[PDB]
Amino acid sequence: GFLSLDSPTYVLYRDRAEWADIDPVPQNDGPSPVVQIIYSEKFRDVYDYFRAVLQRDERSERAFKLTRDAIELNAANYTVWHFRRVLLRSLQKDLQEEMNYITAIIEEQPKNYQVWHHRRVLVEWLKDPSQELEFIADILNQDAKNYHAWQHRQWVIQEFRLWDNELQYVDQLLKEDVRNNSVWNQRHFVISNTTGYSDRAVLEREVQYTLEMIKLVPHNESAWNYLKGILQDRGLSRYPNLLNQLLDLQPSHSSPYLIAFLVDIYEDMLENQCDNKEDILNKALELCEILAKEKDTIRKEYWRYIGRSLQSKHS
Amino acid sequence: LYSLRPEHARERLQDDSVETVTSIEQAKVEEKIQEVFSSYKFNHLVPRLVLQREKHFHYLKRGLRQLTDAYECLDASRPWLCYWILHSLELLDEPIPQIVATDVCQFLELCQSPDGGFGGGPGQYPHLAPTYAAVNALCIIGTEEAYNVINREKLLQYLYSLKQPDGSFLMHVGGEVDVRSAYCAASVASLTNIITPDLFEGTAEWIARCQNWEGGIGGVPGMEAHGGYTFCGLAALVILKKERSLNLKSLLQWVTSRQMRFEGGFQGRCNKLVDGCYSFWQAGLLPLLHRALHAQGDPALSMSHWMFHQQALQEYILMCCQCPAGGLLDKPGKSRDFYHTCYCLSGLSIAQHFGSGAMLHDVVMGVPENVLQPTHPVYNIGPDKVIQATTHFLQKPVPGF
Ligand SMILES: C/C(=C\COP(=O)(O)OP(=O)(O)O)CC/C=C(\C)COCc1cccc(C(=O)c2ccccc2)c1
Ligand SMILES: [Zn+2]
Repeated sequence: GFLSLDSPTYVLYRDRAEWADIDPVPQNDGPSPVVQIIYSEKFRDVYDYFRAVLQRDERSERAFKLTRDAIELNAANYTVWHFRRVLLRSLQKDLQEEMNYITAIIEEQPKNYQVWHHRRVLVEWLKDPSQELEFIADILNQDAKNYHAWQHRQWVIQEFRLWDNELQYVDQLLKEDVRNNSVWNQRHFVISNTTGYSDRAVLEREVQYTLEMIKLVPHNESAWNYLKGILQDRGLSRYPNLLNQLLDLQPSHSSPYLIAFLVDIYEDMLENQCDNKEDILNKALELCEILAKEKDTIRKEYWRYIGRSLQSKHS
Repeated sequence: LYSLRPEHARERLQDDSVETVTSIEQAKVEEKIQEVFSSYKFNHLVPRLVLQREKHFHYLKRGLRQLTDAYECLDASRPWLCYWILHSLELLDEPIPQIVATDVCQFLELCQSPDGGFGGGPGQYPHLAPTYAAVNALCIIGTEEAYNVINREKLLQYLYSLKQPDGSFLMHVGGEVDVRSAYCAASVASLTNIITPDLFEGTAEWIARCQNWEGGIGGVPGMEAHGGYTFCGLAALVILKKERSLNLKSLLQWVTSRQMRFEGGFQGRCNKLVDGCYSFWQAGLLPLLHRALHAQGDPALSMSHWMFHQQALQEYILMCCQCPAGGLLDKPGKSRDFYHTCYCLSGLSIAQHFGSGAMLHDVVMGVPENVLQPTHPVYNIGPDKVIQATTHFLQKPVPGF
């Protein structure tokens, strides 16, 4: 019998007979309260009763139902969430019905930490990940960048080894929004935990894919950061053709991401004993000034540092 | 004003004629911010960057005693409200009456658990976030009464109860793990001098695993790089003297790339929106990186400025983040809150004050009454409060048990 907190006929707990026995413990904020919240009558009411059943550690079906109201009033109250998990095990509640509950409240408050941690605890208990990838995808269909949703997805995939279809999902969302950095992150998570980037074929496939994306949306920073992120590993100088190939977009797809990526390639050439060192260095410093003074002035302090540091190093 | 320069209009997003939810939302923000920048021109007034100190102060001093039910969602984060407010007042150079101070000390005493650590309100189970907040508040107050509130043996015992085999910390018992818990722990243990030899064993390594392909740090290994988690990860490493466990260069490149060329403020993660609270979590990283690279004896480091555009940031915060009624915020159109007031103010102070040994270079945009008290980049409380607190607790020895 769940009388909705939103129900037009919802009645205070104090105005409820099946509760009458238990006396409500109010909140002790002290004789001189600070950052004191002027609670609503409903908030105040449910919490005085929550306090009471908790103080007496009453593990009843009635207590279980009240926590739900206290959670809806403040989903961030971790103490209530704690007692609720206590009662889920005592009363031996159907954890599948509880998965239905948590699915509903996460849809309502997807940016809350507690709701997601609770779902994780339920999946662990039931050792059942069957609904996860689908539920999470519904949340990402509403906010494709929800950090918690992506974190939960990563945990389910790693714990239960559900890697097989994630790269396909990633391709799906990248089509939807090639600028979704959470998806570029998911791409790296899947690849690094399956094939890895040492496989030259994979690396080739990834560097080519990324290059096409850059062609389409030259100013999409995510594709650029992913390109840097997977090559930067082995050293950008380890790839001779790349410098060439980017020097070509110079007039066509020449955003300040291309400019910056060139200073990155040069930086690594200098560190790895490149030919024409005097030459390469002046270029990297030219780009560093074009960036600091013209193309990327918001980062002038960075680009100057890069200039100085580069000189100090390869003078 | 850097933002109002004509050449600045060239910084507007270039969507390559390929619209996605990302470009469309960014565009809406730039449009909104542009209307703010150009308001002066459209009304023919001379731009006056003025931090509304008195407005911010009434809002703060009022919230420190009571709040409407809009704050019911923060009923489990009360020590946070104390920290945010007391810290904001502190930056505004507003002193805490001995009477208010004792009230706060008494309150946090009610939030403190008999098993160490603090809860989000009187009687709530302890959790690391409010524990960090409670301890930071008490240090801002800095009295012997405040310091005495903290039961150091139960606190250390509590941290041990959250310590994990892999080096991480749970946020609370039966709770989750992420880079924030390590920072909350390193912060309260260092300030209170309860760091034993094995307490943070393997923590620097676990945090280092949180650094990803982007240069930034995610909540847990594998996660997208975020400004809030990156500050926690690096600040925690500075406390542990292990900053070198990170690839500081890729991190430096990542954080600096988070400043929005147009808005001037910082975004939380790549391809997301600017937000004033990031004036601290992201910009606050530069002072930390400065210290670390300088510790490695970096010769190219500036002697007068942080490695981000301090001017643009101060302009975003001042023109775009103050609420006329008092209080600061995320971005134009957003509602003011004590969290954003604390971090917009915190990030403003970081933008105004530079320091690297004997070097001290301020940059205050607008009316010089805009200069705020400096803030320690690791703890985010006044530098004096940090020295004062650590010096005090160093009179006590680390709990042996
Ligand atoms: C999910 C997310 C960011 C994603 O948000 P999103 O809305 O998607 O924004 P963006 O688009 O800007 O990323 C994480 C943001 C992390 C931050 C801001 C780190 O702040 C420091 C800190 C220290 C200690 C505790 C906290 C808490 O916030 C806390 C709260 C409750 C319990 C315990 C601790 C924070
Ligand atoms: Zn914010």
